[PDB]
Amino acid sequence: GSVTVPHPNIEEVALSTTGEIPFYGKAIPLEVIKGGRHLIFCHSKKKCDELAAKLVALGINAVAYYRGLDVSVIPTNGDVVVVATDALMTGFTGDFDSVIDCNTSDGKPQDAVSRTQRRGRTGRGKPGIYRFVAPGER
Repeated sequence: GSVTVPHPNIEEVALSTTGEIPFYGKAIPLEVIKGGRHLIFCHSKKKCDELAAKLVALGINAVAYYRGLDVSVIPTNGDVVVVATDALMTGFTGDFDSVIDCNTSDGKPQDAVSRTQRRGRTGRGKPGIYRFVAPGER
């Protein structure tokens, strides 16, 4: 079927029930988004609002970017984690320590290029890391 391009520069990880920020059946350990800058990919705008504001309460500076959103994400305040869907349109991304994604759009499993395009975020200068909720389909 579709063959996504490889990319060993990024380490792949499997989200698990470990952390304080509850996610799609997984618990994101702040160690993946706290301690620096991270980009979280979400499939729902309502969650981007709580997920980002919630991080501010956890101790992380988080922002949500989606259709109809205001420029708020700022990579110049210590440690900021950007949680957005396909609205950031990269441009200045790439410099992230890791990318936490749900690997499923609209509740359905993403498509081959989705991770190909989404994975391209961590690994600009060093080995990026990618943590996803679901591994794939079967």
